[PDB]
Amino acid sequence: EQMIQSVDRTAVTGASYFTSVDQSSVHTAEVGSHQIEPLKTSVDKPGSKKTQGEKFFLIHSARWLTTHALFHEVAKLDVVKLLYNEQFAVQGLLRYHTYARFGIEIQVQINPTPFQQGGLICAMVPGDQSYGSIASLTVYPHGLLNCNINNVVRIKVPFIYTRGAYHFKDPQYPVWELTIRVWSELNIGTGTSAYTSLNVLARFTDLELHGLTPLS
Amino acid sequence: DDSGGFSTTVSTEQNVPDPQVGITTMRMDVSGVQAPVGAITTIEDPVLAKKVPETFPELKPGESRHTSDHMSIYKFMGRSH
Amino acid sequence: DDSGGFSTTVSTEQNVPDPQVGITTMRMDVSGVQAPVGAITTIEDPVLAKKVPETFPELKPGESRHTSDHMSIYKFMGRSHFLCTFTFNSNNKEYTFPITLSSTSNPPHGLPSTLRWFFNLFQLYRGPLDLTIIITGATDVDGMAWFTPVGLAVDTPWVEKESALQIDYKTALGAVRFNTRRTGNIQIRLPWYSYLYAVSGALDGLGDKTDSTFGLVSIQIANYNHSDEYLSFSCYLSVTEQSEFYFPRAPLNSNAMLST
Amino acid sequence: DDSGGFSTTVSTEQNVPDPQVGITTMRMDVSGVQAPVGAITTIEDPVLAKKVPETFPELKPGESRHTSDHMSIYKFMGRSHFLCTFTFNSNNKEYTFPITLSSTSNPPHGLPSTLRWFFNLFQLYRGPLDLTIIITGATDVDGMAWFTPVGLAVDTPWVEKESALQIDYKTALGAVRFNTRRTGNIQIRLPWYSYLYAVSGALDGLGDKTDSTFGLVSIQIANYNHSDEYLSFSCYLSVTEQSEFYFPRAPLNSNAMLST
Repeated sequence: EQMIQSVDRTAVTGASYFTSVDQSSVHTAEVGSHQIEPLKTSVDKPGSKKTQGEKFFLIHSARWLTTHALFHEVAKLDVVKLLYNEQFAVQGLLRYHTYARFGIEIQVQINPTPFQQGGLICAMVPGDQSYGSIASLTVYPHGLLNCNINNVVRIKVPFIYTRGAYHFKDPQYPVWELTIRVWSELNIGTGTSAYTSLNVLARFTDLELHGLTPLS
Repeated sequence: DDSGGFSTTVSTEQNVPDPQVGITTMRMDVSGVQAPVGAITTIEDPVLAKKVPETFPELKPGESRHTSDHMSIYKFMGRSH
Repeated sequence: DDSGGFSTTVSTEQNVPDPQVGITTMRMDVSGVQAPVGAITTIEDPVLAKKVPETFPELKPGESRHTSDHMSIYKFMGRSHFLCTFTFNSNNKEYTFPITLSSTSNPPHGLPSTLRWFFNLFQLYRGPLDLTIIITGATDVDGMAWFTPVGLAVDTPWVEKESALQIDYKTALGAVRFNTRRTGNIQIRLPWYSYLYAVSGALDGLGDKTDSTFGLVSIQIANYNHSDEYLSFSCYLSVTEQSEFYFPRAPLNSNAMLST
Repeated sequence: DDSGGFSTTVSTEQNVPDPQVGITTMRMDVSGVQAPVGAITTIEDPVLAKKVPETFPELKPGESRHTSDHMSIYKFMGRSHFLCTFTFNSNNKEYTFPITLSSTSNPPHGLPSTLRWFFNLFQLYRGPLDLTIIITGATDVDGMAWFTPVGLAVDTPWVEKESALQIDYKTALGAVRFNTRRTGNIQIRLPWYSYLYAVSGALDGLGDKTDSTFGLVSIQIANYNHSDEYLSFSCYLSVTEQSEFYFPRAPLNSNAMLST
């Protein structure tokens, strides 16, 4: 008595997010393998979320002048909403996902010539620009800019939100928001440049993605 | 590195709560003899902003006269408003 | 699991080459007494399709009568087969012929009989060749034959014309110097010079005119001719041992196997 | 100190040859995690200019696909490149051609395409060469080719004329005897015969006409000719292993690299 083997019928086959149970199974054919190359035509690392989510995106840039008086709101920029944009690399990770958890890394770059004087402030503001004081904004994790010491600072801020995760397609309220008040007025002499440059870079830290959607 | 990046200018997360207990107690002169390094500093550097401040020869202020800490929230807002 | 998935119906990658050595040798009856389980089976299951077949009581066929394995490629294609033929007519005429592995290239302009069937048996191709040509006709002609890789400039293929390329372009790349009287024979390696990795046999579009071809040999003559006698060359290609084959393909029909 | 002096600003001798072997092989990520110190640097400081460069997270490129190193001179210039060509016209005509490494010597009278670029890449030159010539045209011509060093007398260069030099001057120095029918090929070492040490590529004045040139090969024929057929010779120079290069020089422009 010799038994001839047959084909399997019922099995749990499919992805963790793409699951379909078949009543008639078949062995999937596979020839070859993932052949390694001693000669690679490109010299980079392979792409991942670790190198696509953690990369600075220029979300905003301005130009601060002399005519801006004290505590004038130069820029009112939203953090995550400008990150969720088609012209950046994180759109390929945020279009196919709905609910997320992440940390925000802000880096702000300005450039004074040292014949100018003055000061700028960038603050990471959650919720609202409500009746809280402008002269009390140092309680926020912020940055202070000066025409004397340095011109590039970077800010690490966490996820500050009421619910569990953030909805991109219909948010309750924006998680973070940055503002630029004139911390000290831009004073020059004759022939000195009456302006300075301004850049706002941003990236994600510790990114989590959940809730895949088929629609756009 | 975890994210494969780098950092050159010293600036990080700021304003962690509860720096100090507000009841006055002893942890001699506080300053004096040594020149004050904590007066002049860089506020644009947050590590240099966390330096022990002084400007004058000072000594121990002493202790307080109420064991009830009037600077903790759990005994401050016990009065109902 | 590596990908976090699952598989229920047994079906995987198929048609791995070299199942068996084709020379006949002994590894008694093969079948008989035991009932044939290998006759009836499921071809839709590839594991059940890889069962040892039998239908009858058979025994050992024996050994073969030639030690030379006539079923390995490295000793089968050692016989050199036709590529092209061409004649010169006037003084300093420069001839140019490619090696176009496309099956669209009907003979003579392309692959003839044995090369068109064989080099369209498989998808990918990598390695050097061998070329054997014969000088036939008028004697005492001092010509020159050179190889030109892809990317670099060369004259128009399948066209006998005057050379528009200078000798410093010809001496720097590599050629040979010979007369028809001294040795009268060339057996040459064809160098594998490409920035791309491998070449194909049957493609479409701009990939067919670029990724199928790999090399080209072009010839200009001199001292041809004196008192009128035709000089005829003919190209026969042969194989070497540093080439390897990839992705066995369905062979061509009886229609495109055109013979010259 | 040896000279009793001092040095404050860091600046020394520069541009030592052979920094790296050019075949691609492995000596994981090259950069990435650590911040790039090799991107921004001081080029005015040559110690800071010798820092390991990076700007991006990179990893190992891998190996190459040819064991033959195509970036060493001793296997790059093994391919022989054009020098000159000349034809004979009458009986016992003596031809004379030098090997003039001057970049002022425009081709044909001097260095042509590959020799003019390559032998003006460097200042000093010492060692023997290789010359490969081809007999093309009328057959059964018994000529003679000989070398003549510097200082000794020889006939006028780049001029086809009758020989004014006796055979006892020709047999004592060194030559060859050959017919066009027997072997039809010459691959010859060029002897390094000079009382000076090395030769240059680009000089001026009387140093250019003396210290750039090192050798000369001059040819007289006989039995040329019978029934009228042109005999054409062409000179291709090649390299050997006993020569060494000195003082890497800025390469020539695109204008003086004239091709023939």
